[PDB]
Amino acid sequence: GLMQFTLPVRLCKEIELFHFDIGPFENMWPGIFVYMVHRSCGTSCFELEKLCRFIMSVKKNYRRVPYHNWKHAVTVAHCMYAILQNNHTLFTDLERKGLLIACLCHDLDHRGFSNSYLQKFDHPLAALYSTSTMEQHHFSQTVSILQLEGHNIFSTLSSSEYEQVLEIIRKAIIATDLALYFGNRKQLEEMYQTGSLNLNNQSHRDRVIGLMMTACDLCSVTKLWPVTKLTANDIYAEFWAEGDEMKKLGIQPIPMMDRDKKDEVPQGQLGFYNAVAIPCYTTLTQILPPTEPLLKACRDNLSQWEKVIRGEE
Ligand SMILES: COc1ccc(CN(Cc2nc3ccccc3c(=O)[nH]2)C(=O)Nc2ccc(C)cc2)cc1
Ligand SMILES: [Mg+2]
Ligand SMILES: [Zn+2]
Repeated sequence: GLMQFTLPVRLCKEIELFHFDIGPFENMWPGIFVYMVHRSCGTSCFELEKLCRFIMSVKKNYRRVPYHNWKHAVTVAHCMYAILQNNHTLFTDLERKGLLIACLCHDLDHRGFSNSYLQKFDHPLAALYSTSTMEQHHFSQTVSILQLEGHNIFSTLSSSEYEQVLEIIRKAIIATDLALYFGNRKQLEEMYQTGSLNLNNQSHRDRVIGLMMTACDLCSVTKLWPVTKLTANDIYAEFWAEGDEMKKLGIQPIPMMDRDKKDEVPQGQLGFYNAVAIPCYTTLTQILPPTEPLLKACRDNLSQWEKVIRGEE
């Protein structure tokens, strides 16, 4: 109860900034998450005995893939922490609790393959879940781990609060399906412009939380150039392995996943920043003004990719 987590000075200061990198020491990532839960939520939010056992079961159910791994889980939860801390009064006690856990769990048991590859392969999960295939799997795995003896970090919520938090986590994890992001952001764009956006409207909050999830999930592009550049290698390592597996099924992959088209990566990154990242953090900045540093960092990295193309690196 009187047992805080403390970080070294540099981490204690940098963890509050959006562009924080959690570092290469895996054994510090659980403590960093607990630290973020305590400052975001309270030292009372969760029984430390149960939280620590939940964290270690979640860690175990992430795989050793190049990008969709335990480091990504903690990276995405830190972005959510930074968003929640810079928007103190806009979120209920349940939402702060739910969303850090949703972020930690959002890619549970990822295999390093897209929903598309599962459908072309004809993977059992694609029969069980026809849309948002992996994302419905991630929420399933989350629920399973919550029901292991000693892992129910929500036990002390009331029956109705318990149902509200699981519902927040389900919508939050489904929203990480990038296919659903485009429509969600177009709707939020119209609602903000015509002036009908209303955060006391539950359907509206849902939409806003979904965009927050997309923004935390894409946060690779809001780091300092050397983190962004080195993370892009891990992402392409998964994508090119999936492209290889497509070729094995006798399907030419999209160039994004074809390791023979590495030359086209800089131009492919421009398309991604312009079609996905910039719009995401722009709409997010419009709704939650204090998330502007994410948009600023994203534009900086766009500019760095433009320099790669112009031969300057
Ligand atoms: C931040 O890290 C990242 C690393 C990789 C990626 C992969 N990526 C960029 C990309 N890279 C290529 C590479 C080679 C050849 C061709 C391409 C190509 O056409 N796309 C996308 O997601 N593109 C995209 C997706 C959706 C829309 C709507 C528009 C564009 C994205 C982000
Ligand atoms: Mg995912
Ligand atoms: Zn993710």
